[PDB]
Amino acid sequence: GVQLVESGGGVVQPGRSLRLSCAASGFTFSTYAMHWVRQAPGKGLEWVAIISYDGSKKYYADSVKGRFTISRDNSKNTLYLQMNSLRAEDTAVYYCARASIAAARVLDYWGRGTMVTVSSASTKGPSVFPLAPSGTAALGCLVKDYFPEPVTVSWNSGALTSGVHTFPAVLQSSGLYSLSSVVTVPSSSLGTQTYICNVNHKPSNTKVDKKVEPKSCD
Amino acid sequence: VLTQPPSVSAAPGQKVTISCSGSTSNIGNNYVSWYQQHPGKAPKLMIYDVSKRPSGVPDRFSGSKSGNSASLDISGLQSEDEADYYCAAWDDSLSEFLFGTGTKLTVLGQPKAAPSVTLFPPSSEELQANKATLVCLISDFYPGAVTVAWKADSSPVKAGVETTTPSKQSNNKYAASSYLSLTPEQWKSHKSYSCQVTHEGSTVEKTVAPT
Repeated sequence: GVQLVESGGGVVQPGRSLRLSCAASGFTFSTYAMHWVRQAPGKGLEWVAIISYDGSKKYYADSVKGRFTISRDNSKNTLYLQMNSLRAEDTAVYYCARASIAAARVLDYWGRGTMVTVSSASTKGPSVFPLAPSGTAALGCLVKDYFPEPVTVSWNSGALTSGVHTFPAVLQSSGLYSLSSVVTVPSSSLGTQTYICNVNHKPSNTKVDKKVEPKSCD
Repeated sequence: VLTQPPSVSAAPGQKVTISCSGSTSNIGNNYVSWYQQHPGKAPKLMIYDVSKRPSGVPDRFSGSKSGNSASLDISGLQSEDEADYYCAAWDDSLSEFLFGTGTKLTVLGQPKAAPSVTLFPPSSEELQANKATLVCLISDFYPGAVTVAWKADSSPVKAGVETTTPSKQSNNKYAASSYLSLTPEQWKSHKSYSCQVTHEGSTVEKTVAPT
């Protein structure tokens, strides 16, 4: 059957370039229109460019028109995408797809893309903050601006983990990952129970213990 | 352009239909296709050239075109079905392909439920850290699909926003978070900030101010 396996992506400080690589193995590549599609985390799919079977004409989306370049190399059934001046928004997953034979407007077989990550950062830590509480209120901790992905949380070293859920982080523009955790308790137990978050960020070799309190403010 | 709703949902064997609308510059003249992208795998050509299926696609997956909008119908839903879709077409004016806003077809396994917003205002600390981070907590909704966007006072804006994707939680429901990072002074000036969690037609706009 058809086969398309992207390759050549990862982490890259903004600006300098990087080239992706797709390889067909399931037909007569030499005669198939090629497609580049990307998908940021969450955001839908965004069409990028297209190249003919012989690599003559090609159409790019203003969304890049000029920042990128889509060359191919039929001798070694390999599809390429040159990315110069890597803007941050370009972080996403790059899908390589083959358009139909007599219907270039039809991407019949795609392959699990390959992840791109435009971020100029190198190991850093957490920046914990207190989400002052206010049927029965909820409160939490706001971890923010860390680079190395892995980061775990807990509250009071494991005392009844119920009523808690720690969201997934998010690659802000500064290419910095942030995430929060939240808890729910008897709004009747304010000023009687001590709530603190046992944060942890290995890549930074750090543990943090912010003790959240009720906002007697405003 | 090209809007499909963020949602649809139905029972473990019923019908459903997702829409697609753009303009005469696209869909109205150019052939439309539809793609099914499950969570982490790649997409799969479902319907092409308006109503066409690749031998490999059931007959229940159908699709029409009325004016400048196309629609993908589906009957006898199966857990299998539950995945995200996209209606795409070629736009004659921008000379470049176009994709859809996407739709998540969730096949009802549990009773619907409304999202539980809980907008947290900047922490006293961080503010000092010359920064303003607004947290909009969203939770406990069955059809894991919502829409998030903020509003500084009257007017809205996206300049400085970042929303996660839903994600199932212990209690079987989904739950995601938004973020509105600011400048402590931007926090000062604008006399009001609100988080909007539209979901299933019914929205929820929670607001909080400086004081």
